[PDB]
Amino acid sequence: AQHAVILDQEKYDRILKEVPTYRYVSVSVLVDRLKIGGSLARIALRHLEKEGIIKPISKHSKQAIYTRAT
Amino acid sequence: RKTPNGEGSKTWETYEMRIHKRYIDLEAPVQIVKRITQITIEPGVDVEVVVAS
Amino acid sequence: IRRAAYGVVRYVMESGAKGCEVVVSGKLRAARAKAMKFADGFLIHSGQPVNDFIDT
Amino acid sequence: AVPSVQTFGKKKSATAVAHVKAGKGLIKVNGSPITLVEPEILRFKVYEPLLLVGLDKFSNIDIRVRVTGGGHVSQVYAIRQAIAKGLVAYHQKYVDEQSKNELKKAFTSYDRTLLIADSRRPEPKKFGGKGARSRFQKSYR
Amino acid sequence: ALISKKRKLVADGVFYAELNEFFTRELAEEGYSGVEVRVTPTKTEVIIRATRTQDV
Amino acid sequence: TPVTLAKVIKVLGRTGSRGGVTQVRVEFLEDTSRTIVRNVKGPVRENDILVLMESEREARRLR
Amino acid sequence: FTPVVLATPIPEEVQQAQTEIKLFNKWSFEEVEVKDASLVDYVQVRQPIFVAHTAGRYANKRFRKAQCPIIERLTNSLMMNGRNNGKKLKAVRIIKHTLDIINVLTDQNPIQVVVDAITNTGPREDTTRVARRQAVDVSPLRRVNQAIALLTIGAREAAFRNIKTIAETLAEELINAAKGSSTSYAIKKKDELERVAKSNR
Amino acid sequence: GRVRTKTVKRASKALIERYYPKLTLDFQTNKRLCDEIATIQSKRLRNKIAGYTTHLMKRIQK
Amino acid sequence: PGVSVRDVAAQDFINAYASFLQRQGKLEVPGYVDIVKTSSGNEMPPQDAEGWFYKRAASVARHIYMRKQVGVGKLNKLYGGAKSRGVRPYKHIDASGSINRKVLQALEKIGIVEISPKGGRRISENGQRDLDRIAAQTLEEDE
RNA sequence: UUAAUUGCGAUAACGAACGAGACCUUAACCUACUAAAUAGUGGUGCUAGCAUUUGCUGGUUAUCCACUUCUUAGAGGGACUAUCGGUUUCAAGCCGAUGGAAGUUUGAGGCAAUAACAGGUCUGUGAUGCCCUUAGACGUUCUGGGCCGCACGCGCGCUACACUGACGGAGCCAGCGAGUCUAACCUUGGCCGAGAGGUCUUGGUAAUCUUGUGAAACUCCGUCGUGCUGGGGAUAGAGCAUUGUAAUUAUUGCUCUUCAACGAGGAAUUCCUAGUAAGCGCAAGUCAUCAGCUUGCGUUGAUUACGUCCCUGCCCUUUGUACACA
Repeated sequence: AQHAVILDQEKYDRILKEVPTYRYVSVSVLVDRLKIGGSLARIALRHLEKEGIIKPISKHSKQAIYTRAT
Repeated sequence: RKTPNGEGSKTWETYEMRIHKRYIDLEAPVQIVKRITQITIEPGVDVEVVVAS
Repeated sequence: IRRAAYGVVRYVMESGAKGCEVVVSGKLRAARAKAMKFADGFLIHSGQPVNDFIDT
Repeated sequence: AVPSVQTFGKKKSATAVAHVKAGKGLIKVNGSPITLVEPEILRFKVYEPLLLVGLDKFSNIDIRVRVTGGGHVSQVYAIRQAIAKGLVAYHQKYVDEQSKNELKKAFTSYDRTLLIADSRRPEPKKFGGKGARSRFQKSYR
Repeated sequence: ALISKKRKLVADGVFYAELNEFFTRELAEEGYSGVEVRVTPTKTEVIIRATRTQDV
Repeated sequence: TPVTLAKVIKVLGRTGSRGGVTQVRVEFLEDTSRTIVRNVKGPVRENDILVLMESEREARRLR
Repeated sequence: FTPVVLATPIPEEVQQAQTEIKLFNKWSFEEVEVKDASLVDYVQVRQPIFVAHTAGRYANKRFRKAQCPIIERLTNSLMMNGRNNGKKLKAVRIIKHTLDIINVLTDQNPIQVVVDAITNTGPREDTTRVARRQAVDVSPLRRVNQAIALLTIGAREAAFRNIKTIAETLAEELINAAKGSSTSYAIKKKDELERVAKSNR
Repeated sequence: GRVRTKTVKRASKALIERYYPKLTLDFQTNKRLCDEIATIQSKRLRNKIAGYTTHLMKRIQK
Repeated sequence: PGVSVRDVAAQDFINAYASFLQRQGKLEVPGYVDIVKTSSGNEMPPQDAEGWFYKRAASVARHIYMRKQVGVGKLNKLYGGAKSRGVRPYKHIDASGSINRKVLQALEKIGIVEISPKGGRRISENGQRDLDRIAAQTLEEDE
């Protein structure tokens, strides 16, 4: 494919351990962990926000910023 | 463009004429208009009556 | 030209003008464009007082 | 027989006519509340005349702003100025010059367009250029 | 009528220019210092500012 | 890492091919009465502090 | 604190700005001081403001842009590489983001960390072409001017052909500049201009 | 470039040497003195002339 | 207590009126939908393509409300954007007619828009009622 | 000293003229005058919706009342470096602060000397000397062709090499124009159409209608995720329209498909100091049709000087010269 950007239901399990203990979370960080690429990074952020491991500080389109759950 | 031919630095003339319009609304009878319009004739300032109100 | 142009610049100055200018350009004295400029009094050149008082 | 003053504020071809009247607190722009101005960051430029003095001073008036001309930013700066100039013109006429002074040096302490329009205007375009200064490229050889 | 004033002043402006050049070409020998056009009800009065009128 | 802060007391025209450098007179904030002449690059008003990485060497015009 | 009512209901977060303090709507200019002398009276952190956008008559006479709030000076210097010339609304939105970014990681109130980045990325001795090079000192206004012009150029160059958006790059650059790293087109690019200086100094 | 020319600096000197009384160390009065006494063509020429008569009247009183 | 179309935000209103006009199967779809890009000067069709139309319908409803009377020409030159003419400079080519005409007809049949004198189209009294009802719900849904 | 042969002054010089300045247009200020159904506004009335108490948001160019804040153009007013402090023999001046719409000649132009070029134009001119042709015409008419032809080189441009982005939706605001009668203009509005564009009416000889030219960049929500990729849109293929006696060497527009170079550019070189550069589009000129051009206008709006002769030139004086088409 293109540097580990593949659709998976196991890297769901990889995400939901690796994403917490991040001081900062955004599309840029998710992709720069050689994970899910862009389209999949955004819908990962949206599901992590529904689940409530993420606190959204700002949610502007094109630049969504997030933090670890208190 | 200033020059009659093409040659020379590209200098441009902007000749600007002005036209001023005025707008009077009288409640005159038939008596006055046939004197006021027949008088007050001046060169360079052309006046028209819209006597159908 | 030097007689006719001085004859008319002297008429204009006597008529009651502040100044006059006559410029005669063209092939004067066997084929070479020469500007002979006969003037008396004061002639302004710049600003609107050109448009005000000066006639061309 | 009502306190009512018609003011305007402007920033580069943007005319914002404010109508500050004796009321409760109806501050509205093009028949919509100030809380909905097109640029959502310039929400705090239209608002700052209120946050400068306090909403307590606006607890007994109603303002209606009609904006025409310019662009989005021109129109926000026009509203801001029109509201501040409206409020000081009301306080001058219907309270006293004491409280007018108070909120004039309140408004001009925090730096201003705000009371009097920036003098700046666009310079006309001259030949042999794409603007007032920028000349076309020169071709020696 | 109907012709726009924006255009119609220029139209009778060009009338003056053609008049000035017609008399500047024809009546230039009996003197000439311009024309004037006064627009009246049922009349447009063109007045020649020329010298010796016994020949103009 | 000793960097010496010194306020300017007077500006003295401009040196260099162009007016890129301004010759200035500074007074050392630390252990004052010491007045030294120095070169700057950017625009200098008076009362402005410059950070010297050497308090020693004097300044000459840039012919 | 004193929640007033009007015929136009204003939200309480906006109503907590009236003379309370002027922030962005969260970043305070009480202040964690500039802390480095020579640049005090050259960084404006004394006049608090709501947005990083004034009409501004700051390029009027000479030193007037020293009395412009330093947040606007970043916001201004982010509009370069002229596909973004003008467009201050985009630039202030990027500034809003990068500030709440350098909050969410390494909080420190995201104005004093921006100020500290200006104090650290300022080239403090440079050279002049007099093919010779003569080492001269730097005016504190130019130390700010070039500190901004290194941070904001480094940011766009990092964010160019990348996934890291200008907000996150500028953010990372301001953090590593504040805490002297030499890993942000930063202290590295400044040391390169003080290295050519110490040759002739 | 706020240098006054001879056309104002001569008119001013003629004005003060004639009306030294009826000239009072104030532009706003000297402006209206020039309106009444002189036949100056432009409004802006008056303001420059009157502004320099005032400058001369302040200097003559030291 | 006097919430109108103007008292509520632009997008946050149109999105709730989009939900409402989709729940109701009352407003028509011209049938050529899925094969149009609502312009002469665009690249690709509307990305949603699940009847956007319910967003046009909503916005033409909200626009005709705020204005006095709107014609199809005003909607075309409104919705039309900058056309990339290839290597030539960008222009203004106005949006597609049929989409804006057939959505006005769809509002006319539903009873939102009324064929108005002076030409163009005004709002119906039923139109103002339905718009203001949604406009009140939108705000109190958050509150 | 000055933007300045602008001035203070010193003085075989004294007294003058031109140019600079002045002047004029223009862009900003005018809770002041003078008026506005071709500009608005606040009121009543006929009312629409949400509320229910009064209150909000609208409609009504032929329902009346009132004024002039906005807008328009008249006569004017205001700024003269005004006041204060510095500062030069305390002279012209200059610098700083304050007030003010405005403190650079207030911003920008127009006008613009003497002398000069063998600068361009005889293809703008019933401007013109001479020379050439004068009908098998070198006159102007008709048909078609060419000014567009392509190994290659150069100059102004436009589009881009993307994530500060593209695309889709929604949000949604200017300013200067121009526009038809015995003609075909600007063209609302409703229908047909995926288009482009057609139809049947309509307002405007125009602050009345086009037109608020609800322009684009821009804003927000979402779809693309570092790949010549959906960046880029060149070349080509086929079709549908419009203008035009005529579209082939494809006028232009529109639909689908074809997808090239281009990963920010070597030696060089251009323009620019504030509402300026730059981005963005808009209107006008030619115009039947054709703008990647120009003339103007606003929209968004920086960085960096506030300096100096280093380069390239300028102005004045001194000086050397074998130069004077210098």
